[PDB]
Amino acid sequence: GSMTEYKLVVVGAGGVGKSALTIQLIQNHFVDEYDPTIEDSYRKQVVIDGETCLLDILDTAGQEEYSAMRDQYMRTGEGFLCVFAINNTKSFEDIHQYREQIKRVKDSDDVPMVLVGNKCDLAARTVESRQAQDLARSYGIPYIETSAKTRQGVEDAFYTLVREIRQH
Amino acid sequence: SSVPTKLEVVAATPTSLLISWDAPAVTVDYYVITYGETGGPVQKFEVPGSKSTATISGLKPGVDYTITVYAWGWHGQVYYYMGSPISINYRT
Ligand SMILES: Nc1nc2c(ncn2[C@@H]2O[C@H](COP(=O)(O)OP(=O)(O)O)[C@@H](O)[C@H]2O)c(=O)[nH]1
Ligand SMILES: [Mg+2]
Repeated sequence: GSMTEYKLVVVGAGGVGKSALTIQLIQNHFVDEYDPTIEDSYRKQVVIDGETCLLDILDTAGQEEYSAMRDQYMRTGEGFLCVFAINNTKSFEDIHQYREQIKRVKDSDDVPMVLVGNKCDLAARTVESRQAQDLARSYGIPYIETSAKTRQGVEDAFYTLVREIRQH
Repeated sequence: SSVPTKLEVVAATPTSLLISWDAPAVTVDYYVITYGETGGPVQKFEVPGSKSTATISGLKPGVDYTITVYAWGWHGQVYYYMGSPISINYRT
Protein backbone atom coordinates (compact mmCIF):
# COMPACT_ATOMS: atom_id res chain seq x y z
CA GLY A 1 0.00 0.00 0.00
CA SER A 2 0.99 3.64 0.37
CA MET A 3 1.83 3.56 4.11
CA THR A 4 5.52 2.96 4.71
CA GLU A 5 6.05 -0.76 5.30
CA TYR A 6 9.09 -2.80 6.33
CA LYS A 7 9.36 -6.53 5.59
CA LEU A 8 11.38 -8.13 8.39
CA VAL A 9 12.36 -11.80 8.11
CA VAL A 10 13.21 -13.86 11.19
CA VAL A 11 15.73 -16.66 10.71
CA GLY A 12 17.61 -19.00 13.01
CA ALA A 13 17.72 -22.60 14.18
CA GLY A 14 14.54 -24.34 15.25
CA GLY A 15 13.63 -23.56 18.82
CA VAL A 16 15.59 -20.33 19.27
CA GLY A 17 12.42 -18.26 19.70
CA LYS A 18 11.71 -16.81 16.24
CA SER A 19 7.97 -17.33 16.69
CA ALA A 20 7.94 -16.30 20.34
CA LEU A 21 9.79 -13.08 19.47
CA THR A 22 7.35 -12.34 16.69
CA ILE A 23 4.26 -12.99 18.77
CA GLN A 24 5.64 -10.99 21.68
CA LEU A 25 6.43 -8.02 19.41
CA ILE A 26 3.08 -7.99 17.65
CA GLN A 27 0.62 -9.41 20.18
CA ASN A 28 2.30 -8.52 23.49
CA HIS A 29 2.24 -11.96 25.08
CA PHE A 30 4.57 -14.88 25.48
CA VAL A 31 3.84 -18.19 23.84
CA ASP A 32 5.10 -21.51 25.16
CA GLU A 33 2.78 -24.14 23.70
CA TYR A 34 3.23 -27.67 22.37
CA ASP A 35 1.38 -27.01 19.11
CA PRO A 36 0.70 -23.30 18.41
CA THR A 37 -0.65 -21.77 15.19
CA ILE A 38 2.06 -19.69 13.54
CA GLU A 39 1.03 -17.17 10.88
CA ASP A 40 3.06 -16.78 7.70
CA SER A 41 3.15 -13.04 8.42
CA TYR A 42 2.22 -10.72 11.29
CA ARG A 43 1.52 -7.06 10.69
CA LYS A 44 1.18 -4.09 13.01
CA GLN A 45 1.24 -0.29 12.80
CA VAL A 46 3.90 1.24 15.02
CA VAL A 47 5.85 4.46 15.37
CA ILE A 48 9.65 4.26 15.06
CA ASP A 49 11.64 7.50 15.47
CA GLY A 50 8.45 9.45 14.77
CA GLU A 51 7.65 7.43 11.64
CA THR A 52 4.29 5.71 11.44
CA CYS A 53 4.81 2.48 9.58
CA LEU A 54 3.66 -1.08 9.06
CA LEU A 55 5.88 -3.90 10.17
CA ASP A 56 5.39 -7.16 8.36
CA ILE A 57 7.11 -9.90 10.32
CA LEU A 58 7.90 -12.94 8.23
CA ASP A 59 8.67 -15.88 10.51
CA THR A 60 10.53 -18.71 8.79
CA ALA A 61 9.76 -21.29 11.50
CA GLY A 62 8.61 -24.61 10.05
CA GLN A 63 10.28 -24.20 6.64
CA GLU A 64 13.00 -26.55 5.42
CA GLU A 65 16.39 -24.83 5.31
CA TYR A 66 16.84 -25.15 1.53
CA SER A 67 13.20 -25.05 0.48
CA ALA A 68 11.89 -22.77 -2.23
CA MET A 69 9.58 -21.22 0.39
CA ARG A 70 12.58 -20.30 2.55
CA ASP A 71 14.25 -18.79 -0.54
CA GLN A 72 11.03 -16.87 -1.30
CA TYR A 73 10.99 -15.40 2.23
CA MET A 74 14.61 -14.33 1.82
CA ARG A 75 13.99 -12.78 -1.60
CA THR A 76 10.97 -10.74 -0.50
CA GLY A 77 12.55 -9.68 2.81
CA GLU A 78 14.09 -6.23 3.25
CA GLY A 79 16.00 -7.01 6.45
CA PHE A 80 16.83 -10.02 8.58
CA LEU A 81 16.97 -10.94 12.22
CA CYS A 82 19.49 -13.72 12.68
CA VAL A 83 18.43 -15.26 15.96
CA PHE A 84 20.26 -17.68 18.26
CA ALA A 85 19.45 -18.68 21.83
CA ILE A 86 22.02 -17.67 24.43
CA ASN A 87 21.62 -21.08 26.08
CA ASN A 88 22.16 -23.09 22.92
CA THR A 89 25.69 -23.16 21.56
CA LYS A 90 24.75 -25.02 18.36
CA SER A 91 22.24 -22.28 17.47
CA PHE A 92 25.02 -19.69 17.71
CA GLU A 93 27.28 -21.86 15.54
CA ASP A 94 24.47 -21.96 12.94
CA ILE A 95 24.43 -18.17 12.53
CA HIS A 96 27.26 -18.14 9.99
CA GLN A 97 25.40 -20.31 7.49
CA TYR A 98 22.24 -18.17 7.75
CA ARG A 99 24.16 -14.97 7.11
CA GLU A 100 25.96 -16.50 4.13
CA GLN A 101 22.68 -17.81 2.69
CA ILE A 102 21.07 -14.39 2.93
CA LYS A 103 24.12 -12.73 1.31
CA ARG A 104 23.98 -15.21 -1.58
CA VAL A 105 20.22 -14.90 -2.08
CA LYS A 106 20.52 -11.11 -2.18
CA ASP A 107 23.72 -11.39 -4.20
CA SER A 108 25.17 -8.73 -1.87
CA ASP A 109 27.76 -8.46 0.91
CA ASP A 110 25.67 -5.73 2.51
CA VAL A 111 22.16 -6.82 3.48
CA PRO A 112 20.28 -5.15 6.36
CA MET A 113 20.69 -7.55 9.24
CA VAL A 114 20.85 -7.73 13.02
CA LEU A 115 22.22 -10.46 15.28
CA VAL A 116 19.84 -11.44 18.09
CA GLY A 117 20.79 -13.36 21.22
CA ASN A 118 17.39 -14.46 22.53
CA LYS A 119 16.24 -15.93 25.89
CA CYS A 120 18.20 -13.34 27.87
CA ASP A 121 15.83 -13.90 30.80
CA LEU A 122 17.49 -17.28 31.36
CA ALA A 123 19.98 -17.95 34.16
CA ALA A 124 22.75 -20.21 32.84
CA ARG A 125 23.80 -19.09 29.36
CA THR A 126 26.29 -21.01 27.20
CA VAL A 127 27.12 -18.24 24.69
CA GLU A 128 28.69 -15.27 26.42
CA SER A 129 27.83 -11.75 25.27
CA ARG A 130 31.52 -11.27 24.41
CA GLN A 131 31.41 -13.96 21.75
CA ALA A 132 28.37 -12.44 20.06
CA GLN A 133 29.73 -8.89 20.40
CA ASP A 134 32.92 -9.84 18.61
CA LEU A 135 30.96 -11.66 15.91
CA ALA A 136 28.64 -8.69 15.31
CA ARG A 137 31.57 -6.28 15.21
CA SER A 138 33.30 -8.52 12.63
CA TYR A 139 30.09 -8.52 10.56
CA GLY A 140 29.61 -4.78 11.00
CA ILE A 141 26.03 -5.25 12.26
CA PRO A 142 24.08 -4.59 15.48
CA TYR A 143 23.71 -7.20 18.21
CA ILE A 144 20.65 -7.18 20.49
CA GLU A 145 19.96 -9.42 23.49
CA THR A 146 16.26 -10.17 23.79
CA SER A 147 13.67 -12.05 25.78
CA ALA A 148 10.44 -13.03 24.07
CA LYS A 149 9.26 -13.95 27.58
CA THR A 150 9.77 -10.61 29.37
CA ARG A 151 9.86 -8.41 26.23
CA GLN A 152 13.31 -7.09 27.22
CA GLY A 153 15.06 -5.85 24.07
CA VAL A 154 12.32 -7.08 21.72
CA GLU A 155 11.36 -3.69 20.30
CA ASP A 156 15.07 -2.80 20.20
CA ALA A 157 15.84 -5.76 17.99
CA PHE A 158 13.15 -5.14 15.39
CA TYR A 159 13.43 -1.34 15.41
CA THR A 160 17.22 -1.53 15.09
CA LEU A 161 16.69 -3.64 11.96
CA VAL A 162 14.29 -1.01 10.57
CA ARG A 163 17.02 1.60 11.12
CA GLU A 164 19.49 -0.61 9.22
CA ILE A 165 17.03 -0.87 6.29
CA ARG A 166 16.64 2.90 6.23
CA GLN A 167 20.36 3.57 5.98
CA HIS A 168 21.05 0.77 3.48
CA SER B 1 26.49 14.07 17.91
CA SER B 2 29.77 12.54 16.76
CA VAL B 3 31.11 9.62 18.77
CA PRO B 4 34.00 9.88 19.36
CA THR B 5 34.77 13.60 18.94
CA LYS B 6 37.70 15.69 17.65
CA LEU B 7 39.41 13.10 15.47
CA GLU B 8 42.78 14.45 14.34
CA VAL B 9 46.13 13.53 12.87
CA VAL B 10 48.62 14.61 15.50
CA ALA B 11 51.79 13.31 13.85
CA ALA B 12 52.74 11.91 10.48
CA THR B 13 55.40 10.59 8.13
CA PRO B 14 55.09 10.18 4.35
CA THR B 15 53.61 6.68 4.81
CA SER B 16 52.07 6.81 8.28
CA LEU B 17 49.72 8.69 10.59
CA LEU B 18 49.15 8.94 14.32
CA ILE B 19 45.50 9.73 15.06
CA SER B 20 43.83 10.76 18.28
CA TRP B 21 40.23 11.27 19.36
CA ASP B 22 38.25 12.26 22.45
CA ALA B 23 36.40 9.43 24.18
CA PRO B 24 32.70 9.90 25.07
CA ALA B 25 31.42 9.68 28.63
CA VAL B 26 29.92 6.26 27.93
CA THR B 27 31.80 2.97 28.05
CA VAL B 28 33.26 2.01 24.67
CA ASP B 29 34.04 -1.66 24.07
CA TYR B 30 36.18 -1.16 20.92
CA TYR B 31 36.93 1.60 18.49
CA VAL B 32 36.93 0.39 14.89
CA ILE B 33 39.10 2.47 12.57
CA THR B 34 38.64 2.35 8.81
CA TYR B 35 40.75 4.02 6.16
CA GLY B 36 40.80 4.13 2.40
CA GLU B 37 41.87 6.34 -0.47
CA THR B 38 39.32 9.13 -0.83
CA GLY B 39 39.51 8.38 -4.53
CA GLY B 40 37.78 5.01 -4.14
CA PRO B 41 38.48 -1.39 -0.52
CA VAL B 42 38.64 0.21 2.91
CA GLN B 43 41.13 -1.24 5.42
CA LYS B 44 39.93 -1.81 9.00
CA PHE B 45 41.36 -2.53 12.44
CA GLU B 46 40.30 -1.97 16.04
CA VAL B 47 41.66 -0.80 19.37
CA PRO B 48 40.21 -1.44 22.85
CA GLY B 49 37.86 1.20 24.22
CA SER B 50 40.38 2.11 26.93
CA LYS B 51 42.56 3.61 24.19
CA SER B 52 41.85 6.72 22.10
CA THR B 53 44.83 6.83 19.75
CA ALA B 54 46.02 4.70 16.88
CA THR B 55 48.65 4.52 14.21
CA ILE B 56 48.02 3.88 10.53
CA SER B 57 50.97 2.64 8.47
CA GLY B 58 51.73 1.44 4.96
CA LEU B 59 50.09 4.41 3.25
CA LYS B 60 50.91 5.90 -0.14
CA PRO B 61 52.72 9.22 0.10
CA GLY B 62 50.85 12.26 -1.23
CA VAL B 63 47.48 10.49 -1.39
CA ASP B 64 44.21 11.65 0.22
CA TYR B 65 42.76 9.19 2.74
CA THR B 66 39.38 9.11 4.45
CA ILE B 67 39.69 7.92 8.06
CA THR B 68 36.63 6.98 10.11
CA VAL B 69 36.34 5.98 13.78
CA TYR B 70 33.40 3.92 15.08
CA ALA B 71 32.72 3.61 18.82
CA TRP B 72 31.28 0.15 19.48
CA GLY B 73 29.52 -0.36 22.79
CA TRP B 74 26.32 -1.11 24.64
CA HIS B 75 23.30 1.14 24.67
CA GLY B 76 20.80 -0.78 26.76
CA GLN B 77 20.22 -4.08 24.98
CA VAL B 78 21.82 -2.91 21.70
CA TYR B 79 25.52 -3.40 20.95
CA TYR B 80 26.62 -1.40 17.91
CA TYR B 81 28.61 1.68 17.09
CA MET B 82 27.19 4.60 19.04
CA GLY B 83 26.08 8.03 17.84
CA SER B 84 27.52 9.12 14.51
CA PRO B 85 30.97 7.83 13.49
CA ILE B 86 33.51 10.60 12.94
CA SER B 87 35.56 11.03 9.77
CA ILE B 88 38.42 13.19 8.52
CA ASN B 89 40.27 13.56 5.24
CA TYR B 90 44.06 13.65 5.24
CA ARG B 91 46.91 13.61 2.74
CA THR B 92 50.52 12.89 3.74
N1 LIG C 1 12.62 -18.41 28.61
C1 LIG C 1 12.44 -18.12 27.30
N2 LIG C 1 11.90 -19.04 26.48
C2 LIG C 1 11.72 -18.74 25.18
C3 LIG C 1 12.11 -17.43 24.66
N3 LIG C 1 11.82 -17.41 23.34
C4 LIG C 1 11.30 -18.63 23.04
N4 LIG C 1 11.23 -19.40 24.15
C5 LIG C 1 10.75 -20.79 24.23
O1 LIG C 1 11.58 -21.55 23.37
C6 LIG C 1 10.80 -22.56 22.71
C7 LIG C 1 10.84 -22.40 21.18
O2 LIG C 1 10.37 -21.10 20.79
P1 LIG C 1 9.77 -20.89 19.32
O3 LIG C 1 9.28 -19.47 19.27
O4 LIG C 1 8.72 -21.94 19.05
O5 LIG C 1 11.10 -21.13 18.43
P2 LIG C 1 11.22 -21.09 16.81
O6 LIG C 1 11.28 -22.54 16.37
O7 LIG C 1 12.55 -20.44 16.57
O8 LIG C 1 10.05 -20.33 16.22
C8 LIG C 1 9.39 -22.41 23.25
O9 LIG C 1 9.28 -23.25 24.40
C9 LIG C 1 9.35 -20.97 23.70
O10 LIG C 1 8.39 -20.70 24.71
C10 LIG C 1 12.69 -16.49 25.61
O11 LIG C 1 13.07 -15.36 25.24
N5 LIG C 1 12.82 -16.89 26.87
MG1 LIG D 1 10.00 -24.38 17.84
